[PDB]
Amino acid sequence: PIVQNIQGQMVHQCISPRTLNAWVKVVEEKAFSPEVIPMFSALSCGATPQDLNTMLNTVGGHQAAMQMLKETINEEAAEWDRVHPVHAGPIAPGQMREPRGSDIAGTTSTLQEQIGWMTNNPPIPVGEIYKRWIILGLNKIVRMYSPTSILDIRQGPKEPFRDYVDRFYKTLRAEQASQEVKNAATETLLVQNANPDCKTILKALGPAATLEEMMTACQ
Amino acid sequence: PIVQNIQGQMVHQCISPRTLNAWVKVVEEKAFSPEVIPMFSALSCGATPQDLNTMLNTVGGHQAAMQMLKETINEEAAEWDRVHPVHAGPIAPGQMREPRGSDIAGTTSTLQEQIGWMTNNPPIPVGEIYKRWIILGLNKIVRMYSPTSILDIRQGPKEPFRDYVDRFYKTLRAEQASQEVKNAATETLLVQNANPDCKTILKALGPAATLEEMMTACQ
Amino acid sequence: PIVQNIQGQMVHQCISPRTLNAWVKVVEEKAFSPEVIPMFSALSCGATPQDLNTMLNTVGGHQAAMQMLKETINEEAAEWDRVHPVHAGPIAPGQMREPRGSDIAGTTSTLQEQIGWMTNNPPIPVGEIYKRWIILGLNKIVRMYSPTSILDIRQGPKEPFRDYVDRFYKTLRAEQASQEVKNAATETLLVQNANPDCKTILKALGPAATLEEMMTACQ
Amino acid sequence: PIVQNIQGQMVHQCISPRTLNAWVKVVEEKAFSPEVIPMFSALSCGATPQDLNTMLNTVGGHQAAMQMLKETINEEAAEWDRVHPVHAGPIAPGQMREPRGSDIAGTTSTLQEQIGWMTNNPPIPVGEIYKRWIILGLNKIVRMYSPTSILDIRQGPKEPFRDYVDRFYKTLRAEQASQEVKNAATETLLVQNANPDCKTILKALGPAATLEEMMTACQ
Amino acid sequence: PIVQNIQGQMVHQCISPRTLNAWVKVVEEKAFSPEVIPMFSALSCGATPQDLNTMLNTVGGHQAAMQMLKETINEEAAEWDRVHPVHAGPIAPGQMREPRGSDIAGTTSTLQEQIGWMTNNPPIPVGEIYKRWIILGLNKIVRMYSPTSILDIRQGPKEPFRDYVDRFYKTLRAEQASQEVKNAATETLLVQNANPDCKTILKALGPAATLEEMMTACQ
Amino acid sequence: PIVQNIQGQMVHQCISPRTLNAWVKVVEEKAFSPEVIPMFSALSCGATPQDLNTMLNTVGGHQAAMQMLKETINEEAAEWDRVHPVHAGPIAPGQMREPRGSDIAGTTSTLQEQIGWMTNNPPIPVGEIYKRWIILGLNKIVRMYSPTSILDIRQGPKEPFRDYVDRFYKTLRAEQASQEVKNAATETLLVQNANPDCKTILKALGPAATLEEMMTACQ
Amino acid sequence: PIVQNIQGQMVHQCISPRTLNAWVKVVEEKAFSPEVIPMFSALSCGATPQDLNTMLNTVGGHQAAMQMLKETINEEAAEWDRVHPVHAGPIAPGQMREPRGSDIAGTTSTLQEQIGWMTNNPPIPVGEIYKRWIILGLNKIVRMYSPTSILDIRQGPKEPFRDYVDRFYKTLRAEQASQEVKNAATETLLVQNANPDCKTILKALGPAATLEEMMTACQ
Amino acid sequence: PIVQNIQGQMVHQCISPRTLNAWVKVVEEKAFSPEVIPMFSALSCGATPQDLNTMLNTVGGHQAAMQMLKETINEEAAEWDRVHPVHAGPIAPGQMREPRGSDIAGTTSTLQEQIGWMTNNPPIPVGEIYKRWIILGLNKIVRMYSPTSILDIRQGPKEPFRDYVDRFYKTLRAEQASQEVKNAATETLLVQNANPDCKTILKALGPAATLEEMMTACQ
Amino acid sequence: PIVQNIQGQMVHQCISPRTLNAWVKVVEEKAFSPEVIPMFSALSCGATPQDLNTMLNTVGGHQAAMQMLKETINEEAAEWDRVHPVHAGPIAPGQMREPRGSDIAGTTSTLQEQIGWMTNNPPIPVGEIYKRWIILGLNKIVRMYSPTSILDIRQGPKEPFRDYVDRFYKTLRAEQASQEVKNAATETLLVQNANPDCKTILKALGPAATLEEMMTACQ
Repeated sequence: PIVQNIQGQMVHQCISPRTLNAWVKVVEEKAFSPEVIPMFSALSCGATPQDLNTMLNTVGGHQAAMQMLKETINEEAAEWDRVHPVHAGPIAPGQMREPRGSDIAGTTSTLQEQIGWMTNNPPIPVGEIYKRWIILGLNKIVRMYSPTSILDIRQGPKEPFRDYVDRFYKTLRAEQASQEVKNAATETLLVQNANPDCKTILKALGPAATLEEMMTACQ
Repeated sequence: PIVQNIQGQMVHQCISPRTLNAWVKVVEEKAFSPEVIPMFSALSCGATPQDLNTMLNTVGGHQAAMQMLKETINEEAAEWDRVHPVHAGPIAPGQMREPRGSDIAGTTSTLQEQIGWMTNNPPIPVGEIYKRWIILGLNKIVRMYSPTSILDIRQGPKEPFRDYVDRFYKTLRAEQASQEVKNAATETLLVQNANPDCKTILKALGPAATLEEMMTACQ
Repeated sequence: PIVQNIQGQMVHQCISPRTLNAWVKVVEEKAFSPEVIPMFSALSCGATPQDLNTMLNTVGGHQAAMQMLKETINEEAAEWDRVHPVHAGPIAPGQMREPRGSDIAGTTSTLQEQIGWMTNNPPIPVGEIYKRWIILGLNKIVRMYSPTSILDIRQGPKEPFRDYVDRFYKTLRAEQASQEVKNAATETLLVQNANPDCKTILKALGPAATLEEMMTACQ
Repeated sequence: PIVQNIQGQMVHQCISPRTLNAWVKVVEEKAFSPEVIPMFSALSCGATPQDLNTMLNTVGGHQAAMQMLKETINEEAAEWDRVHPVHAGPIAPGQMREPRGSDIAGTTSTLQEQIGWMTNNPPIPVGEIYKRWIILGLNKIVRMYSPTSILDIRQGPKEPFRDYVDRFYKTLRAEQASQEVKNAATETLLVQNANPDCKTILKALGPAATLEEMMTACQ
Repeated sequence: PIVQNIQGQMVHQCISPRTLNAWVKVVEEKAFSPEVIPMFSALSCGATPQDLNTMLNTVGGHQAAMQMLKETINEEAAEWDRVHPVHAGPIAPGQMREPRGSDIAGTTSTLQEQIGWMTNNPPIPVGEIYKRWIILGLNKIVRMYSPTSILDIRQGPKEPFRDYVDRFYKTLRAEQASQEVKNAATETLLVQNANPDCKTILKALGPAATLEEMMTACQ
Repeated sequence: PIVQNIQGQMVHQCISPRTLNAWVKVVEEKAFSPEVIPMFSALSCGATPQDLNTMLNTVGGHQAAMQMLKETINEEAAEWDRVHPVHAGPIAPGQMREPRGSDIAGTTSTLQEQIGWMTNNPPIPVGEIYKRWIILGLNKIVRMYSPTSILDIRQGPKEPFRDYVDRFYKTLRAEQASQEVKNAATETLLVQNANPDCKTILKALGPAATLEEMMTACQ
Repeated sequence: PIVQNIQGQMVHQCISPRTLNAWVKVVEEKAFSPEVIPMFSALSCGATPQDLNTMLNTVGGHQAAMQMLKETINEEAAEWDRVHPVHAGPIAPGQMREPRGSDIAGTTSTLQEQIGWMTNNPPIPVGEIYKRWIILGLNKIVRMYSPTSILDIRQGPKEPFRDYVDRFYKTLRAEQASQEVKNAATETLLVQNANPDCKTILKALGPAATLEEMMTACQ
Repeated sequence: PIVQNIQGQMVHQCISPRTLNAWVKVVEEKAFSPEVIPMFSALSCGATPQDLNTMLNTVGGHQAAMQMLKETINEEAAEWDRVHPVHAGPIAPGQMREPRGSDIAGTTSTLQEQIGWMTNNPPIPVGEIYKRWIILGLNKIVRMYSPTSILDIRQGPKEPFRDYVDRFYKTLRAEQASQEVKNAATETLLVQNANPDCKTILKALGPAATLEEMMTACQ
Repeated sequence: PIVQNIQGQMVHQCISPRTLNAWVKVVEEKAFSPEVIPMFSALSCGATPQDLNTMLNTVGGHQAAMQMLKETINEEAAEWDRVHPVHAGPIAPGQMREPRGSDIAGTTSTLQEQIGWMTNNPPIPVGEIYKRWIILGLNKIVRMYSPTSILDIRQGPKEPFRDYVDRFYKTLRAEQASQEVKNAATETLLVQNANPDCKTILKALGPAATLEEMMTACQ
């Protein structure tokens, strides 16, 4: 990845064995839990598309999942070649060149072109545009690894209310719902899917109470 | 490997014990899975041919595999001595010298010659030419470690469709097929080798559907 | 070991606890496998003879093996005192001094003399001359730890041909044969010591075929 | 310990948690094997007497052994106060002061005095004088942890000759004999304490043969 | 001007008062002698077009000469806008922009654009393209300040031959003739325009003799 | 002035005695010639308004001229307080503050505020806004020091044409006319104010000829 | 010229106005005295051939002398193209190229080629080879500026002997005689060309006395 | 000269035009006054023998004086070849070499050898040994430029006593007498060569009074 | 002098030609005016005693004055050898040594000892102790160069009162009186030695008025 030294010149360093071993052991332990994506965004900090393709290629299993990631990048590369068309023929374009969809993806671009693109006065964040293509592709992977939906999450009879909300928001995080979708679930679905006793306890609280004073009610 | 310091002078550092222990423990755990090559390309970042020969020589087992790697490099060294012939006798060639096939391979070249070759204004990437000789040799190693072919990958009766595509593209990655070869398999071989029920479900989708909306069909 | 900083001045650093723990744990796991030597040459990168003697002295077991290493260095130190004789009496030799066989070995030389010898404009690689004395001594150690010779390596009846070549070149690497010795074994000993069936399959290939197309024949 | 930076100014760094954990785990695994001393000399590289006293004080067990180390340092501190007497009264000695036996040992000296003493143009190696007091004290510790003497090391009837020389020089290293003492043992004690068969094989070799051609004789 | 620091980053420094006072005092002493141009090329080393326009604007007199320099730059700026046309409309050209003829001349370009243009991986030498426009304009200025032509340079009767060749090549340097034009003058015009006596002395030398053995002839 | 170091941090240096002596000796030699302004813009490169007020205050004579410069800055400071009004009361504005007209002029601002204003991520060029106030004030000073107008510049009878164009554009530079004003003078006033003989020579050239081929005509 | 920074990287700096003004004012004061060459060798320290050609081109007068310098360089450039012939056609010579006689002279070589040539591991001192061509050419210039020969240097009747030896060795330095030529003059020409009185005083000293005890004799 | 940078590595810089112009203008103003030597020792601070020979070669006049300096160095070079003889033949002396008398003098040594000699751990101060040869040679030059001896320095009748002691010690400094020689002159020659009146005033002071209370006596 | 670099290590630089030429030209213009001492203290900032002796030795004239400076230093060196006696014999004093009176004066101390003495943790300011010996010696020199005493300073009849106080305090500064001595002169000698008219004007002011309201009274 590109790093900032003491001076501020964006020099290029190679990916460490610590970062390589960290990303591989996340996927081996947890397959495609929703917290893997937050981890990916942190291990690949300022990474070149050569370094971003290295982290995807070192994953051993989940080859059905990595084909969805490969088809999503090919959809975004074709979208980038449509929204950003070529101006004219490169008769006098210099050594630099406007990146296509296959140059941001690291397929038709060398390492020296990717280091230059990110260091331009007006930096072309090809390491950041390609990261949003993987993350949008990783959100589709973790959506099919969700074992259940939010409509099937109901509280057990001997299950405490802290374990039910733990299962409720773990399923809601797996379906990758938005803030507006999650706001409707915490006011119209969390109370109604509880046990009858706790549910009543929660209908007496009022129309909308925060979860800090809710869970304590059913302690 | 050569590293870039704060100034930008390509100084030479030695290979760390972290990088030495990382490459050895990859080969011990997974023998010659196709993800070992992506790992190799990452641990040997800007490595001199002395450092590239060190990583090949620290592998304990798989001496049948390392002899294929040794014969592939000797084929590429003889090819480099044919496509890049000697101009004339080195009467006044200076301290520098045009590298042969045995100097890129690190056999007849010292460490001081390899550091110089890579630091020349027009750098002679002898650490990168030799890396493509190992990677081309490593692709032949992982092709013979594939336990089965793509024609023998069929879906089981109780096997879910996510596990069948996991086995299908793990075998396809082991045979190291190209993008054109893999494009024919995902449109004429993935559907036809499934279970009858799922296969029908997939023939009703149309001529060519993406895998994101395919696997979900047979959920 | 001497390291190169950002400026290029060969400053002296101490051996890290990572490098100390790496070299000790190699010898504990594998005793004197032929890949230990390649590892030694990598952990002791630019090491002073004080640092090279530290790595030999931290090995707990194999005291029969370390006495062979001690007698080999004493043979090379006496050889260095014969091929490099003293010119005259050091009446005005300055603070520097031409190293003897016992100064390269780190016995009669201080640390400040060894740092100076390696930093001279014409560097006296006393850390590299002494490393070739250990490596020549380590090759004699791993030759007596070979459990069998190459004439006793024969293919089993149910043994696959990939496992036979794995055992053949592991024994050949343990005896430390040269390239000319190994070239005669791969054309006159590898085929003849196989199983009858495979051997025939290999006599029909021709006089000399490469191992990439050979092993596949007996797949 | 004092380290050398890029410029060459001997700045003071603190002992790392890696170096602290390395020295403690050596003593926990192997109690006082003779290879612990070589390890100590490597982990405490350029260490101040504050840092040298820290490594001795973090050892949990072997309090009988650490009292021998404490009494040996007190013997060397009293010896240093005799061989290096005070010149006169320090009426105008400046901020610096000639170190006593209790200032090299780190008992009556602060950290700022020990950093100064080592950085003087004529450096007073108080971190190196105190290290020879511990190492001389550690040699007395490992001499009493030797389980047997060299006169009780005899070859077993079914014991191979490689295992007998392994036991012979491990006991000889535990008694910390000199080179002249070890030269008499390898010519008058190694052969005579072997099995009768091997011993004869070794008397036919001649008066004095090297161990490389000896052990092979009794292979 | 842009300068190279210790690291190699092309930082921008301001023009020194030493460089400002040097260029002004050249023009005050010698008006437009042909050696002023060589001086200009040396004082403006790596100068931005803001810094190149500063050196032209600090010249007090010779406003007839500076209008020829202004009209020559306007001719080269219109030529640059013809040989380097605009590719298309700058809908998505980024912060950078292809320089026109009025941006290299420093008229329609800010200082931050000129520093960027010269620091691009493929540097656009706008400080060097504009310098060739001034130097081509300065050659037209010094051609009209020549007080005489080469056909009017004849040797005086009491004038020594060293002073005649001094006047001959000072006039030839003022007319800014090429190497092919000067080669015809030194073989067909230098001898024939001398005094009769010296001329004869030079016709006896042969067809073409070098000036080192010629001037000595007429000493 | 603020300077850029090797790292790129805009540190503050003091004005050198070389720069102080350079600016004073320009005004002493030439009073308010139009080339003084170009010099001022070069000596005050990246200067703080404290440093810009220092250069104006070290001028000994021309106190009638410096009062015009003081009244012009007070006009621009009142204009800046009108075009850039205060948003609201600074209840929570932090340590930084939006500069008024008297803070850019260096009257009500300290040195620490001016260094901060220029170093902000979005730098407030208070050293550059104040420089345009002096330069606009200096253009009014040099307009009243012009000894004659352009209508009184006529060619003398024995005056050569190179000296007439020297006097014509020195007067035109003193009146500070624009490019459109100077374009009308070089096509309708330069020819008509010459000597009759030269004028005719110039009417035969055509409607509009460049000065390079014009002055030569009247050589 | 190339300078060595703190790190040791041979960065390129421009020639200072101090060095430009120093070399010009030497030639203006003393025309071609023999001490100008020693000065030239000192002002042009590590100078590129672009910088060496700049110092020759800023000399105003002595155009007869600068044509001898131009013809001497053309003789050495043709000699360099004969003693260093081209090996073969540059089909694959890289970005670097073996310098011809016109590339060392700075005629057909750019600045970027000259900086590279001097920075090569085996540096091609093109700034030092070209300096010996100027210095050999400058020795021919100062030989023709000698006003008299050594045979015409005789002591005057009222001239003291210190002034005669001052005139004797100033003429001998102007003719650029070698050490063997000057050794014959100080033993067979210095005594015989003196005044009769002093000469006798010097014949009584003996065959060969040093000048320290000679001049004192004739005090 | 060799300079010490921020790190402490003795890099080589070239002699500045300021130092070159300073040493030349000392000799032009004052010919060989005794204060020129102190100046020389200060301008040539850490100078290489190439740089020391440059300062001697840029002196225009005094060629009788520079021949005494040349003969003194040749006497010291022959003395150095006698007191420091060659040990043996340089069969294996490395790149470094023990300097002769002609290598310290800068005649048979290159610049790269002189930089190395001074940077050796045990630095061979060839720039300091050669400086003592010039200074010993410069003391012989200034001894013959003394216009009078100390026996001819007598006080005039109207001359004040401050001007007589000014002339007395200027002549004593020109003859380069030692401290023991000058101690005898200030007690037996200063008083006796004064005017009768002052002399008496000084005989009444006593046997030996300091000059601070002496000159005041004759105020 | 010792300078502080960016890091803070007190490296040793040589005295510049600017500092050498500054100190010499002060003494040539003004002989021993009282402002020369303040200048000396500023040019010799952190100077070693080698550098302090260089500045005293480059003074051409005033050899009567420099002998007073030499005798004052010899008085202070003998005083330093009495107030700071030797403790005992230097049997084990190390490389460092307590400085005597002749080592601070730079007579019996090398440059390497003086750099060390000033860099000690407890720095021995030998460059500052020796500076107070010169300054105490320079105060005795400027006391004898005073042309008149304070009792002979009387106001002339047509002399204005500003010129009388200018002459009064220039003589008082030449006699180097203390603050208590100068306080008695400004209250009992300044008024009484004026002209009668002004004196009366000053007796009407009162007992003691400041000089700001005094000189104005006699305007």
